[PDB]
Amino acid sequence: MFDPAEKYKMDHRRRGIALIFNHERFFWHLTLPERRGTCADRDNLTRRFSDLGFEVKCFNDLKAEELLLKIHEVSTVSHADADCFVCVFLSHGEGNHIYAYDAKIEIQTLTGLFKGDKCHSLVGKPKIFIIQAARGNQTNITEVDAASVYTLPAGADFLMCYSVAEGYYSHRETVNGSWYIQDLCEMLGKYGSSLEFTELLTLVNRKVSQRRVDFCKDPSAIGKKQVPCFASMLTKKLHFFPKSNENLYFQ
Amino acid sequence: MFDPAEKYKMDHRRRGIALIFNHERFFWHLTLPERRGTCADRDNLTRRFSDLGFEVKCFNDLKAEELLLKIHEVSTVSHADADCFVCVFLSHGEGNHIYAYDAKIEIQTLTGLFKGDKCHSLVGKPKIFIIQAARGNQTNITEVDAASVYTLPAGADFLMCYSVAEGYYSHRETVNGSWYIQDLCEMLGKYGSSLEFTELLTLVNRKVSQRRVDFCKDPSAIGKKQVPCFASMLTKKLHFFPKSNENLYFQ
Ligand SMILES: Oc1cc(F)ccc1CNc1ncccc1-c1ncon1
Repeated sequence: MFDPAEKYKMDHRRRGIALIFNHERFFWHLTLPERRGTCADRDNLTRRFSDLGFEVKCFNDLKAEELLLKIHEVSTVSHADADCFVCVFLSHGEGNHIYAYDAKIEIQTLTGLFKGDKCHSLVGKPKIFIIQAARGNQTNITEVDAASVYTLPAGADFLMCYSVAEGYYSHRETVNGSWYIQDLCEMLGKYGSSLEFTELLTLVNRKVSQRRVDFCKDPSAIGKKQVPCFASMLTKKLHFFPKSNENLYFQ
Repeated sequence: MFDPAEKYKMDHRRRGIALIFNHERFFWHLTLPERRGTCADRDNLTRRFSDLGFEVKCFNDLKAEELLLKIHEVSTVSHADADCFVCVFLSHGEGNHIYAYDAKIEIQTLTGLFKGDKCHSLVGKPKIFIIQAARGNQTNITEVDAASVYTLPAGADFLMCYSVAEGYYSHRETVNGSWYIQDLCEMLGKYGSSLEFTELLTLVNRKVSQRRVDFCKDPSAIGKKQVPCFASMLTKKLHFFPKSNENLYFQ
């Protein structure tokens, strides 16, 4: 009885945790610029994921040790009564690495903690990473960084979501925030609770790709297009239909 | 007039070309094993893509020069009257590279030929690469290779499809062919003409991930799971609905 329209079971007591690691400033001796606007991204994400039933937990400018402890903590707690897990990185990156305040961390070792073997309570549930990271170039200006972070897959039932692909450029407005996150959050608002999540990510691909980069206040930022992507190792359709929270304990 | 259910326009005169580069043997001084079964993959793909309206063009054991000429030829011909383009690689690979008969070729330079700038007749149309490549390990046996090929994105309106992700293993039956292709072709048969293509690729992720690797005739092949993935830079829903070929010239 194989079913072409099979959906992840999204009828657990709680939706699950959304981690947001939010990096604005960095240790001097890394020579990485401030990410003015990242707080807009953090607040906009916090709102949109809250309205889909997520317990949102943000962390600002953690050092590598603090970050690994927080994410390892979340990996070893039980998700048995949760639909899924979301983890978001708003920082700089290079290749396999995201930047904490003080050093780079290997993306594989963060996704590794939620692989079937290591986190039994999430086996067969979606694990979604969203990554707004690129190379630190060094009122509301638009700053532009080169793509730097490999569009890695992870394991079964992971969905890796990337602001920007190889050869393209990632944009951050210093008040309104990152183009990717603005359009992700807009689509979550309008369509989170109806559309299959990859159909939604495809709309974000259209929205960001269609943003015009022909008439810019900085000449050198012209023709620097932005195309995001996602790498899906998902095995079923993924929906965030409103949960039935009437006369039930969801804490 | 922004539309959450927007579809690629798939109402051109012809569907388009499906290239299949099929590699069974290799130059001695590469020390890569025969890929016994690859011909089953080629024939099964040829059939399934034909039934979706593709002009299928296969090429066996091309040297690097012959391959680059054939794919460059196809890039510079007009696709103006075509829905889309498909290109399939059945070979060995490593990192950014696929193997021709005699040497490795950079995947980026093959996808590069169909980027908007370089191939005007395919701009805003889906460009779909399918890659059944892994590391040459060195009646119907199941041979098993380690994942080796980076799950790269390309540019806007590309869909990169990979047999296997980092840390997993790719399987080929020597008569029935590659697990990935068997399940891709089965799903194309049942659902090609109805399902959105990424929904279908997700079914292939389930089918291949669910294949059991616990009781194997070779002991050392046990616990070697296979998870494929796709990297979507698509901007719209993609369907291969049957084309209206009644009283119309489609050659
Ligand atoms: O997406 C990219 C973004 C860039 F800025 C540069 C290069 C790539 C494409 N490369 C990869 N894509 C997927 C998984 C792994 C890799 C990879 N590359 C080297 O080692 N592993």
